Amino acid sequence: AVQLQESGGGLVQAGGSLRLSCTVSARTSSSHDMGWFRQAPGKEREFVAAISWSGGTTNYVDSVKGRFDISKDNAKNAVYLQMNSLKPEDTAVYYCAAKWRPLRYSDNPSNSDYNYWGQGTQVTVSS
Repeated sequence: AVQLQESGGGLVQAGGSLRLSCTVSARTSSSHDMGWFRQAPGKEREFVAAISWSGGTTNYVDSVKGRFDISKDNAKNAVYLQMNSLKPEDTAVYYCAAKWRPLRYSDNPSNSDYNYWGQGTQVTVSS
């Protein structure tokens, strides 16, 4: 199993920024995709962004392209979501997640059917 724990979060004025971090169990192998998902109360969970833990290829949900940036630091077992240009629509509980992936040619990370989940962190965007 891979364990994950979010840090960062809180309240930010619209237009502002916030970074989320996700700490990853230290002996996690390279054969994974890391991702961020979010869920607002009343709504279904939705994919936000993902990064291949081995190759660094990224993918984003359309509504955050150009605003959020996902990155990783394998040496520190960390994943990050830099949230810029925050909009009221972005208010949600954000979850770190990981998915085991076999070796392959295409490095493009998955956006669904993740295996391992953090406990979530609330991000609230005001005005």
